[PDB]
Amino acid sequence: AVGIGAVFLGFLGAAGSTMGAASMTLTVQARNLLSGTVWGIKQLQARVLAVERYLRDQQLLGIWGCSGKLICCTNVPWNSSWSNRNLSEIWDNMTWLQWDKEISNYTQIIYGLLEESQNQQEKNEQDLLALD
Amino acid sequence: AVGIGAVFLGFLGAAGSTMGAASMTLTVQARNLLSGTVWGIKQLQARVLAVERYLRDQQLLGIWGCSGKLICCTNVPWNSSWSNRNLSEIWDNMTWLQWDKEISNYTQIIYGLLEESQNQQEKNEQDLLALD
Amino acid sequence: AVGIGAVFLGFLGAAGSTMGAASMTLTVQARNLLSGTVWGIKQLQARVLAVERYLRDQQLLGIWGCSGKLICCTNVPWNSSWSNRNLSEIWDNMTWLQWDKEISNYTQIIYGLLEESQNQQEKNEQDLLALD
Amino acid sequence: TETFRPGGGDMRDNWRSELYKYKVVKIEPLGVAPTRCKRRV
Amino acid sequence: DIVMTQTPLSLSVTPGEPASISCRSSQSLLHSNGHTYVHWYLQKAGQSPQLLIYEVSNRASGVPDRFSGSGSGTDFTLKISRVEAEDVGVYYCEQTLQIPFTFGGGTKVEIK
Amino acid sequence: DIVMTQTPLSLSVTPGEPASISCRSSQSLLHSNGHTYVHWYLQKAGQSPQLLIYEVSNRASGVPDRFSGSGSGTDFTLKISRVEAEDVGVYYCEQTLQIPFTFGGGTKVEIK
Amino acid sequence: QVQLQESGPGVVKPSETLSLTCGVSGGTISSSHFYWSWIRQPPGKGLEWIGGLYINDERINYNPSLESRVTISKDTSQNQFALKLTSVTAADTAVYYCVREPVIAAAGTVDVWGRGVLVTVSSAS
Amino acid sequence: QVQLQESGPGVVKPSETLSLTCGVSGGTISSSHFYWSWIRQPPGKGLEWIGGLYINDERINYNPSLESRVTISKDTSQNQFALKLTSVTAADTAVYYCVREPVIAAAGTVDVWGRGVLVTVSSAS
Ligand SMILES: *[C@@H]1O[C@H](CO)[C@@H](O[C@@H]2O[C@H](CO)[C@@H](O)[C@H](O)[C@H]2NC(C)=O)[C@H](O)[C@H]1NC(C)=O
Ligand SMILES: *[C@@H]1O[C@H](CO)[C@@H](O[C@@H]2O[C@H](CO)[C@@H](O)[C@H](O)[C@H]2NC(C)=O)[C@H](O)[C@H]1NC(C)=O
Ligand SMILES: *[C@@H]1O[C@H](CO)[C@@H](O)[C@H](O)[C@H]1NC(C)=O
Ligand SMILES: *[C@@H]1O[C@H](CO)[C@@H](O)[C@H](O)[C@H]1NC(C)=O
Ligand SMILES: *[C@@H]1O[C@H](CO)[C@@H](O)[C@H](O)[C@H]1NC(C)=O
Repeated sequence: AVGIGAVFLGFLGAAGSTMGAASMTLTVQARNLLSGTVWGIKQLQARVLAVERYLRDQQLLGIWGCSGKLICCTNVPWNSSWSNRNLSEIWDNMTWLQWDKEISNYTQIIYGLLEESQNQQEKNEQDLLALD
Repeated sequence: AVGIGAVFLGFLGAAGSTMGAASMTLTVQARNLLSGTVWGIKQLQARVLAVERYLRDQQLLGIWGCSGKLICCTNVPWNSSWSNRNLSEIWDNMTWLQWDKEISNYTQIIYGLLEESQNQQEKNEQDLLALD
Repeated sequence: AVGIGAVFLGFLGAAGSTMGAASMTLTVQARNLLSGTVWGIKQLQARVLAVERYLRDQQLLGIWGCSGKLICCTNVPWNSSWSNRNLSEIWDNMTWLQWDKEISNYTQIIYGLLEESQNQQEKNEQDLLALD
Repeated sequence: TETFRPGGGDMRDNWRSELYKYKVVKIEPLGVAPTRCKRRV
Repeated sequence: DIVMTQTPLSLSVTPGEPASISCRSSQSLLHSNGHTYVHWYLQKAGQSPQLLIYEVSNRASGVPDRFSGSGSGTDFTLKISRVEAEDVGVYYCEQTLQIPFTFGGGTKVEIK
Repeated sequence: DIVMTQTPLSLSVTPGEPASISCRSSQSLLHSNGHTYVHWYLQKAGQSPQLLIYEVSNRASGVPDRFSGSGSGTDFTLKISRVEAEDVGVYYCEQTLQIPFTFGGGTKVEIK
Repeated sequence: QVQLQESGPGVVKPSETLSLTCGVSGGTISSSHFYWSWIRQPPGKGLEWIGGLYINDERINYNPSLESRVTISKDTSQNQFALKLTSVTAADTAVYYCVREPVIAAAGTVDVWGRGVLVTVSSAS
Repeated sequence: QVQLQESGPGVVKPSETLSLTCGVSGGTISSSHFYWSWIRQPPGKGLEWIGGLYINDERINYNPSLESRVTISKDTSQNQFALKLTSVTAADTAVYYCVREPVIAAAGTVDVWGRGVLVTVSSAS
């Protein structure tokens, strides 16, 4: 029939698959990220650590150009000193966990580059809107 | 004069009115949704239940096309097996509490339909942007 | 070389500078706003006060036209009964703390004006989309 | 003459010799200022 | 019913001295939307009443600083700073917070 | 003032063996924006100094892997992997984290 | 500019009904975001709100001292604002103000006030 | 390509003032997002920062060992970067580098360095 349990995977379902098939379904890891007298305080400090580290990822996402769009292009070019890999491989050759080792030095340079590339784009949108 | 207390209602003000007059003022139920040694823990588990179930509604809203727009069209058609009602009535005949009984079986089918209709629209926006 | 510690200031760095130089870098005060058996409850009620008053500012921002854009024009005109100052001064004459004293009576009139100017713009976007 | 005399009294006066440099402020973002641009439709 | 009392009964004011007309409600008049719904009106005898001060501590589009609005919850004062010859008339306090709209008893100001 | 000390004084290096020039600050040089503001410069005698390594553990747009930057807070090492004939000169360590900009004492490398 | 003219009998008998019409000149009564109200005032005894109407929801309001006898209707065939008040008494001797009130500044920042018709109840012609 | 030429007296007397000009060729000194600096260096004794200037805010900085006597100005009438240093001593015998530094990679990824003018203080002609 229509509707089967084969290609409709679950949480962390495509965790070994290639990036071109992991970016097909990103919402399944997205929605299970917030919901799911001293052992009540083990409940409190487990809850306010979940809603805190969710908001922290929603803030670093927020101050770039991506409010809730969940996939978004940007303006910074890709300097080959970061990864030096071909484009035609890294969407069907590697997998995401193999990528996260391959780049982990160069984050906080990209995250610093993204904020300035947004705030430069933000006021330049205003200067276009101000003259007209 | 200008500015009267008649049509400027309060919290849950239009709760019996029709949908065409309840969607006139939706912000009044919106803004009173987050703000307003053992009875301090009755304060803590009342606060982190308020900010948690607010973020849960802001996440189900977020992964559809509606970041903070608070009224937004979408792309899924309205199958008449859900409601089978006329359009010309349900904005001036019924009221919202009468609607919530009339549809409550068919949620989590609509909420599942909305995520796939966004993520299909999300990557197709990228494939339009990638070729040019 | 390229990259110096002179013009790359820190938290509250331009707090005495004029508005035309404080709005150059707004992200530095933005990102240090969420992250950074009874003295653990002094940790809990310090954390859930930080994530609560952050969400409160993200909600008053959210129900206007500004989801996460961090600088955004609006539609309400500037009545001169509020400030009565020239435009050509208040981006290079005053500073932000001198501004916050000069306007603090007139907030909650502006914050009430912004919500109605958004919700009127919100449904009018739908009425344009509904006829076509 | 002005005969000064030592006296301890309240224990807070010890800690006012350490916490006189510091005050605690509340960061209050989301300001508002007029300029010449309008949200285009 | 909510009571709007006006103090004083009648004032004989000199041109220039700051005059004050006070009115007190039965409860506070601050609404959640951000406006204080207390108003003030001017009426000449044989003439329809005209609005002076709406959303107090803010002037209207056509009145100068000769009128002023101040106060807090349940206490409202209308202040007439500079008196002209046209300042005479009966003033009214009125609430637009709740239904119904209740008005003041009337405060006559005359010339000396 | 913050002190920039350079070890060693002078090195007589063979062409090919990995050479190391170290410089130590008075405090850590990591800033909140995400860059380590420690730099390295090459100077020939009778020639203006030229930047080699900015934002260490990342090469510039025009230098090969013969130079390298590594280390942590307060400890900075410049590593010269492969020595050429043009590798001789005086190297300088310099901080761009705080004001003022302080430079190293100078590390001369010569030929054998 | 909408000018509001008012009409009615100047001598109203005891124990009968009083009918007052408010002519809407220079505009229509069905114009949106306006509050149409009747306001009475005894001479030198303060203003009193009789009732009101908001056009967009057809919501007629009255004074809780006076809900029982006042019926407010809209006359679209003559562009008029209507008042009907049965069993009129001696306390109803007042001048009747027909007031159109904008609910929002987009509809208007200053409301209009009618000329006012003084209605006194007597049997003397 | 902005080429920076430097000029000044090669023999400076004791207890007088020293004036050095930095000619800006191939460009303007008022070009945005650049840091204009003077850098001294005694021969074989290490580089030393004298002071600097950022163009967009007109912010002149100096060395905290040398704030007292150095005044840095901009000569827009001749497109020059100026240094004035009074009561010049024997420790100021150095070569003066005029350096334009981009603060952002959008303005430039590699700064420029001048040819450098060696200034030694003496009374011998
Ligand atoms: C409760 O029921 C009354 C009765 O129908 C509703 O009144 C109608 O309201 C609409 C919208 O304002 C008008 O167009 C109709 O003409 C009204 N009909 C009558 C008979 O008055 C009313 O809206 C309902 N809701 C509330 C909150 O009172
Ligand atoms: C403190 O006051 C000084 C004195 O005015 C300010 O300096 C001015 O800064 C602007 C912007 O950089 C320049 O355009 C002016 O030429 C400067 N004037 C002078 C006399 O130096 C300074 O900006 C103020 N703020 C800070 C943080 O120092
Ligand atoms: C990250 O840096 C360390 C040393 O700084 C280096 O050993 C490692 O190889 C780097 N990672 C990658 C993927 O090159
Ligand atoms: C929802 O489903 C139940 C049984 O599954 C049914 O009894 C009920 O009528 C349904 N609701 C509506 C509104 O039809
Ligand atoms: C704010 O209002 C108070 C009284 O309501 C007044 O004294 C004060 O001057 C006002 N603030 C400004 C900046 O005018």
